[PDB]
Amino acid sequence: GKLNIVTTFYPVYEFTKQVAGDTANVELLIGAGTEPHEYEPSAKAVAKIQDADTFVYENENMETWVPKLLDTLDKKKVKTIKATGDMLLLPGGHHEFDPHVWLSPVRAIKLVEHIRDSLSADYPDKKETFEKNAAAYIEKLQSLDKAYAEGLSQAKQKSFVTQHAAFNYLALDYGLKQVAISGLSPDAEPSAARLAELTEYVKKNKIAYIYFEENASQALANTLSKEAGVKTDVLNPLESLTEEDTKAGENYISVMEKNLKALKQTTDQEGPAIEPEKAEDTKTVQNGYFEDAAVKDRTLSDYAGNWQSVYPFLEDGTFDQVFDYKAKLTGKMTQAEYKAYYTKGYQTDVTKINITDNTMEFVQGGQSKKYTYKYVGKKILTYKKGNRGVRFLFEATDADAGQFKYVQFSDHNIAPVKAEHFHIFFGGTSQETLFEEMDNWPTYYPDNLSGQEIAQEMLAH
Ligand SMILES: [Cl-]
Ligand SMILES: [Zn+2]
Ligand SMILES: [Zn+2]
Repeated sequence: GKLNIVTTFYPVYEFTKQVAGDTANVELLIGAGTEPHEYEPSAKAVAKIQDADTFVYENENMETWVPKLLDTLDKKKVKTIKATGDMLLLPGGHHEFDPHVWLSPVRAIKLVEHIRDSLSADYPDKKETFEKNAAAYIEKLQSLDKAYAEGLSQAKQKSFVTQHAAFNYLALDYGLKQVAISGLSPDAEPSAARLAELTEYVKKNKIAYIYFEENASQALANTLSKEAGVKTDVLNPLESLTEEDTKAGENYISVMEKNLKALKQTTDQEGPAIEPEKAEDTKTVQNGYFEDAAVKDRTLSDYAGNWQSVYPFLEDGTFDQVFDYKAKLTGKMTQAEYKAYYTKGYQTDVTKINITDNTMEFVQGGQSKKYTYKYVGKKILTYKKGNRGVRFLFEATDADAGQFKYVQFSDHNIAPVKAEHFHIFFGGTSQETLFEEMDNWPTYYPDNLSGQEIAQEMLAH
């Protein structure tokens, strides 16, 4: 009969139904009346998932209860699908990363593609149906992407204030700037103190709208207008669709069309950029802001382990999303320019480095050269930005060390601690010549990681 597919919340349900069509009965586990971020599965819910043919969830950074279920699910017959597939995430403002990729139409295409791919692998006899259904829905998503680009590319004012911070990927992919606001709910009146803070914030930044995940209550809208001097509207994160909206034919695409209209009320109006209510402090040791007194000698054992070059994962495309993000975050280089920059940086024929308390072993061409190393000191460099970094210096004790005679590690630390990754400068001339090297910095992560894991780790912090 039809596949019994259990999905978690609304966009996972919709995207899965679009791909599976009449091959499946697709169930929505989290009903519209429950906020998906707050959902916790009951024993009955877990049973329903365990007994399904296929279970689809969006991402462990959204359905934070899914990781604990997978250890047992992996032993049951149900085939699981993580909708985001190999999509890399950025940190949010428990879970490490912001899951809200489906509010970017171009990313929604990638989730639909991945659901197609996984269902096609899981049920090969239906692959032509999945592929056909997916392609037709992707056509509609492509038109949505075009509407987004056309409606946002000429934005005069790129920043928008949202009570639900679901729109950072939309912002990155279409040239806007999400400004999340805290301590607000569509159905609740703020405290006197919070309202005063909001009134000052609106005035300081000339904020025209506060956007909410659903319509603000009549009372809250009135209060924000008469006391805080700001209008309200809806930026719907498409996490829930009411039965009323379902029966009126609303869906992901129509919600996103409404979101575009709502955004443009802000983005097509002149005005100053809106600052976050509380400012960031990026001046940290790992970002290169530290005091001389905290810089300490280190031993080779901080770097002990087995380490793999990241260069093959640039070459094979695994890091293409990293360079896409960098371009969208800074605007300073294009994606291709960033990839070229990191090609020069990562290029090396040293595929692996094994490090002990006293030795380093360098693998080139499937053969290894191993030397004993002594610590020789450290060097604090200052960069254009005004931040600094510490190189920790080692020298091989073998006459035959060649290009590995001199070795310097950079790992964003300044004192004893186990490295999580490093950039390594090595040569056979002197330490001083390596201090001037700024273009090539072969980069290593633990051998126990996949390239995909390295790529996601690069975006963390
Ligand atoms: Cl780095
Ligand atoms: Zn959300
Ligand atoms: Zn680094």
